Amino acid sequence: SRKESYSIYVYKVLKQVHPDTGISSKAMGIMNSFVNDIFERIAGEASRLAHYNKRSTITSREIQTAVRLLLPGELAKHAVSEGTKAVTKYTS
Amino acid sequence: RKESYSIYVYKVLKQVHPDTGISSKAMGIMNSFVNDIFERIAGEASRLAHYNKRSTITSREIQTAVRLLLPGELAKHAVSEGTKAVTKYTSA
Amino acid sequence: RKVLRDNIQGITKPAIRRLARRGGVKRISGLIYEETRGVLKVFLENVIRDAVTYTEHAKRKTVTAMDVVYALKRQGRTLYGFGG
Amino acid sequence: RDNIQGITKPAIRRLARRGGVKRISGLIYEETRGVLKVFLENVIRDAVTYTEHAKRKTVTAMDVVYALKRQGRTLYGF
Amino acid sequence: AKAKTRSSRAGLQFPVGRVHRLLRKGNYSERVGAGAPVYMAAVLEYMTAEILELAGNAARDNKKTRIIPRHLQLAIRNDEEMNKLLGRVTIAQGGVLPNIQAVLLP
Amino acid sequence: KTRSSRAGLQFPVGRVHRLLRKGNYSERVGAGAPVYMAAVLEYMTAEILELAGNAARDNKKTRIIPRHLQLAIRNDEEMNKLLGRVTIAQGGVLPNIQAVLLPK
Amino acid sequence: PHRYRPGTVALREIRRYQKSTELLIRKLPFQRLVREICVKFTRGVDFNWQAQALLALQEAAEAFLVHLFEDAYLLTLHAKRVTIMPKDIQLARRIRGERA
Amino acid sequence: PHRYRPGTVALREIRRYQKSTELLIRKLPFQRLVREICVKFTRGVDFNWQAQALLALQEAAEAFLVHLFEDAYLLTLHAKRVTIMPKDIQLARRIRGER
DNA sequence: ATCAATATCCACCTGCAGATTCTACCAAAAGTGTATTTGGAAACTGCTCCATCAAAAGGCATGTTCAGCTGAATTCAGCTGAACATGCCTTTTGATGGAGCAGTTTCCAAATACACTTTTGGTAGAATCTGCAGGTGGATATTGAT
DNA sequence: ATCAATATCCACCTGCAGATTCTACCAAAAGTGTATTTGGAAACTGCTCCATCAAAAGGCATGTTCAGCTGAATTCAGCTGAACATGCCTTTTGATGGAGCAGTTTCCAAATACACTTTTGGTAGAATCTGCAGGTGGATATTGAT
Repeated sequence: SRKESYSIYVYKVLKQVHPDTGISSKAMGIMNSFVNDIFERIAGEASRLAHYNKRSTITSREIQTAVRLLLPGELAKHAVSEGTKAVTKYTS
Repeated sequence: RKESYSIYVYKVLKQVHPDTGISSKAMGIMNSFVNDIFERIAGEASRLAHYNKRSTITSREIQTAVRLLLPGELAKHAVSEGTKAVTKYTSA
Repeated sequence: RKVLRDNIQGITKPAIRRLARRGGVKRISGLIYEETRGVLKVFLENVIRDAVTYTEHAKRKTVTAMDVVYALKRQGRTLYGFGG
Repeated sequence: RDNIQGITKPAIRRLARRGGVKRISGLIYEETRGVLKVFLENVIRDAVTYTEHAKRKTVTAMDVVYALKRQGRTLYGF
Repeated sequence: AKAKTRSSRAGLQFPVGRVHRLLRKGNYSERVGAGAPVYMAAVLEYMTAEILELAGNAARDNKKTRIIPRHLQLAIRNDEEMNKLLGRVTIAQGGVLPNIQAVLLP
Repeated sequence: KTRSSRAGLQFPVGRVHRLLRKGNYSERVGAGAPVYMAAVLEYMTAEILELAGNAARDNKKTRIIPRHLQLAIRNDEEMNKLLGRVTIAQGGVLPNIQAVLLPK
Repeated sequence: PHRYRPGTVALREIRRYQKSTELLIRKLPFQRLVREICVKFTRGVDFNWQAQALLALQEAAEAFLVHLFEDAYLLTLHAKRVTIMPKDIQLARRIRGERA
Repeated sequence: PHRYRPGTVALREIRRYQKSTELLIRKLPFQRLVREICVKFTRGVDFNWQAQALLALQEAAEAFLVHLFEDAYLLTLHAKRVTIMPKDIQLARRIRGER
């Protein structure tokens, strides 16, 4: 039956940054590959971080360090800024 | 309280070169090597089990992980030895 | 009138020149086409070996796109656009 | 003096000799210091990132091995 | 009491719950903390936003309203960081950057 | 009565099982998997110590040192390919001077 | 009779094919090669190929060849030549790590 | 008075240093460079370094420089030169993927 | 060739620092038995999707000829980089002081997992909508000849 | 330079294939209460590493001279590209059978969880091995002037 993807969320963000702009299905496929790739890279690094320090929990501290090791430069600064803001606004 | 593969490396060393020793730095190299080989095989087996939506890593995933990560003759020998060890273990 | 007996010869000279043009190559030696076929064959042999291994581990007999994507991944190449 | 200049001509020539280089241009040494600086910057940034995740103030050999691992280099012996 | 998504309370579009599941399901660690999927979802949303901004810009430069893989490829390789991050990534039907080296020119 | 004993191996089948369960690879670890893994680890260790000892003897030394391991790796086609991105601390390089470089 | 100088058509083709994304190898010869190579590994039992699997492999293969051409040609210019030769491709392969 | 032809000693040195495994940059300048780079990156926090961390970093940096020299020198020979030059290193780096 | 100059090879030697062996007692993993839970194979099964066969039809590949352009080969002069000597200066070695910083145990609050149903939100077709592919033409730009 | 030939650029158009919108049912996220864990705080070791201070100790910086290497210049035979002419090979909808692949059940061999007795592998000392470095001398080997 079902195959889930990030299509709906990619589309919401797309309409947020280019409202009159659409996207083809092939472009949507490479966007799903990209989102799965970033997630696997971050989660893999977070898993390794937690393992090195003999902890069994992946927390936002591990996600944030994983971002800082895997993303280049300014992308990393923005990404940790946005994640930090999300966790702050979520606690409420 | 800090474990390694030294004892086992030395056992195998004495089986294949009985008159031969090994300095502590070369033993460190050997320990890194075994952790690297283990990490590679286990990683590929983990991914194989994920791709097929199975939750168990069996010797079948190990054997496929070997056939994907080792080159040629090393894989041929390695699968022979793994098959023989597991068969001989099955016989109690 | 000459007829094909090796499939790699189906990779024709003009196809290889189109690839080389996409790579910005301006002048091509005539020895390039068989060198390129050799390189391509080796690339295909490795990737297909790995993809078929992924197939036979899944107890399947149809190579899927994900088999190929996983094979490329295991050769250090990430292919986007076929996880659908 | 400058700290990068402590990596001297003869050292860089010994490295090139291990690399089988028979003749060296006089411009090579400043290029090599540039390259070595870039390499050390990346490896040290990541190693300190790993240390500082562990709430330590001593970067270990394992931090450095992990840094090299995350840029594709596997170091044996630590 | 009525329910609001974790994405609602974090201020995001990406599915916090689904991300949390993907963290539990992927065998990364025995336990996953509460903020980890919030943080992960935010990063994914940001990355998606950045790549869609660059890809949309390429779409406009080629007088198109629809993003196609070609625009995603141009977005990647024209951006220093995006190019470094996705250096080993092939975009099916993406082509290459128009690039002729100076020597080749008449 | 060890699992290694009735597996016929020197490498510790139990410890491999523990490192597989504790390493976050999968929720369940089968029975034959750690046996097979230990068998491979032993075989791989075996071939590499065999080659490295041979190099130690070629230098008429009795003790394996990192140099002998480096020579073992880079002189063997398949090992060298498998450990291609691996650095051996104080291993040095293979003696190799290009032909164009030697006089006359 | 009008006829272009050697290299003018070459430059025009470079611009042409760098603006496009189409696959440059014909589908059928490539897939026939693929299935022939595949039959070697299987001992002669035969596997089917999803259409998407074949076009995924062709995308990857063509991207690989184009990028190898980019690197090799850098080496060509480095030898102060303009014609790609097999040694340029072999040397690029060795430096990438593929036959190092 | 005895004098070797240019290239004879250089070949002798290639053989010497390809036979050896010692670190070839002297320890203290290298470690001073690393501590300078690290203090620069921590933006004023100062970390200490296990002896083994400094020696691991030096083993890796030297293996990296040696292999960069091998590759770049392949490019040198390809240009039918014998003198390694900066453009050889720059091109080798562009082709490996390091930029 | 001849020989002189210099370097490297090879056989010794014997301590000393590093490797090996040994004794130990100990948590600590590994093994065992048992009491359950479960994941995954076997057995259909409906149903896509993959293979194949049709043979036209145009879209490309192939082969030849000829112009002109390149890679290879050769020479040579200026100058860059190698070789070699000295002397001092930065590094290496060894101990030393002690500050700070890892590493170990041990409580407990806080954070996470678990298990029970409640609500949706996301997916999958089906029904609407529309941007772009492929074809055409005119204008611009580029090229080649003189 | 002009002047002609040719190609590429760029916008038009319309119908349809692909995109977007729309509708509904259930996997799955959310809620609440509850029942394990954990990772952290606090607290005394001990390393470990940073700073220092000598003096021994080799290695780096500096200078001089010339070999021979790089970059420039020149030639030419063969090779590669451009252009054109045929003929084949890949493309292209359709059709059909069916292979093989998801989707569902049903359990049962296999894995997990818990609470037990034992065996092993790691550490700290220590005794006891040896291998190899470093130093010496003399035997071949390599290089270079002639």
